[PDB]
Amino acid sequence: SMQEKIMRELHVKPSIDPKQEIEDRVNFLKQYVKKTGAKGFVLGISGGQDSTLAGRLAQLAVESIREEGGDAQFIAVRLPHGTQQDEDDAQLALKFIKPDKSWKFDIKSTVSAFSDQYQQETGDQLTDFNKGNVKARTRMIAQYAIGGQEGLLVLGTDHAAEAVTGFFTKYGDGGADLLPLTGLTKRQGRTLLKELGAPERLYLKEPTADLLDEKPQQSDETELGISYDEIDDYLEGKEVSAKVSEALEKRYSMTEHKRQVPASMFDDWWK
Amino acid sequence: SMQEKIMRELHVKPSIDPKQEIEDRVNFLKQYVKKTGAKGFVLGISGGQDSTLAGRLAQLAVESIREEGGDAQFIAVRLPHGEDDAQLALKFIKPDKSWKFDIKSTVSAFSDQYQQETGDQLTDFNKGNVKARTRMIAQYAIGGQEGLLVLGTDHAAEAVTGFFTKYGDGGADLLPLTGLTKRQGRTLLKELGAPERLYLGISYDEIDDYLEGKEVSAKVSEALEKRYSMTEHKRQVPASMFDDWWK
Ligand SMILES: Nc1ncnc2c1ncn2[C@@H]1O[C@H](COP(=O)(O)CP(=O)(O)OP(=O)(O)O)[C@@H](O)[C@H]1O
Ligand SMILES: [Mg+2]
Ligand SMILES: [Mg+2]
Ligand SMILES: [Mg+2]
Repeated sequence: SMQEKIMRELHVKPSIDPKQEIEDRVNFLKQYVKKTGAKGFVLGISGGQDSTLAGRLAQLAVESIREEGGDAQFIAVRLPHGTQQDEDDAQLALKFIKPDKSWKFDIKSTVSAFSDQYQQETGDQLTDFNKGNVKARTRMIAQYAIGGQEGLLVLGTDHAAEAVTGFFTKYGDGGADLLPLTGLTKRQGRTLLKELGAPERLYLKEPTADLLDEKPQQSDETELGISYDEIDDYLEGKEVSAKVSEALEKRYSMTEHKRQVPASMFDDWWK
Repeated sequence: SMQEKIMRELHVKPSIDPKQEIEDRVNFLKQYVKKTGAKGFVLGISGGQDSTLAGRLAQLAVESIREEGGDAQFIAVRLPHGEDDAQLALKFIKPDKSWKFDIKSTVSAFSDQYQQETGDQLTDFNKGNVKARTRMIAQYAIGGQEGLLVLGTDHAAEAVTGFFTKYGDGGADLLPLTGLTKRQGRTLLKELGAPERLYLGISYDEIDDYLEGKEVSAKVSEALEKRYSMTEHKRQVPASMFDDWWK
């Protein structure tokens, strides 16, 4: 079935061993930074589930490297666009992650400069949506700037529950050097957070990209028209209603370009 | 050999037929844009060989679609930071639309913000990557606003050394130049009737020799094969524990 195919392609496991998943992912982070010779990692901490989990894994990874005699550091960075509605949750996340370094970069001035320039050049005002993507892509630039200046790798937060819908910004939050959450469903991510002892609030808030000026904190589920419980059931191979299968398989097919490098005439995935 | 593996992985042909390459690459653009149902393409025009070639192919592609009764447009955009060659490229490409977006104010806002937030000045090298990534945002902003696909200028001679900014000029939706070495691209521009001025630690001709399957000194192949290995991350999606190419 297509469900089984998508499951394989996204590396999802119907049932997991929380402790073992954490070791595998921390071990991957260690192996990768060791191979590349990088000084550590950098990641934007939004206060949301995904960055909280990836962030804690990163801190654990560098603490493990130092413990064994190596050198590594993790820079957690707040990337608010002006005043962030849920800054308090981002602070709670930082409190849990306990990163080596806690930095901050307000992207508003950069996004405003770009937005003002766009209107000046074209006479058109960016739609709230397109301006939102400028925000997501500016956060990418900020993390890579810190990464290039400090010699760190940029961590990405993509996972199966996001990959299946393609709900992320190409070259924005989708742009990163390595991904510790690949294959995890949304509920499985929560399970790892539980194993890591995160404060319940960090995994009970509605997932949101929060990129719109006119509709801040817009939930993923509202925009997608499907819940994470349905998405996770589908990914974990459970028996789901036909409506869920049709919806997800349609989105997966349409967003394949987001999961592949740029298309060339030698590729067949787009035909 | 490693040279054969790389040659194969980058889709390089030792010998090419200029006219058919143009036909195949124009047909690729047409086929992809129709499949996705997009309204056309957008590409930053720098005045350099690569963007001049990709741009002309893009324009030929949209004119062909319209000739066959479809709807398509190509937006060529200048992305200066704060020119004659670019102007010349535009005169040759003859795009449906000619836009411009000065990235200066954006990069400056970012640079000043970085300094005030970290107390550190953005070095020249890192600021350069910011400029490249800002051009990416600019092209994608236009693409998102106008329903257009972002074209990339990547080719074999550029891919092998991985010398391009990840998520900068490396960020695009489709690549019409894949597989071509630097001189083959030059050959295509020549066949397209482009003026000489437009198509004219290691040299490009040396790199093209390696890619096209010619004999090269150890120092060369050694360096190129190592450069390739260390920049593989630029030719793949973000690395996960399920990947092995980085090992
Ligand atoms: N305001 C912000 N501050 C810092 N980083 C941010 C940010 N908004 C987005 N990011 C970065 O972009 C990534 C993607 O964001 P999201 O898609 O919303 C997942 P999340 O926000 O981390 O958990 P979530 O599903 O609870 O929303 C985040 O994990 C984070 O690295
Ligand atoms: Mg996300
Ligand atoms: Mg979020
Ligand atoms: Mg300092």
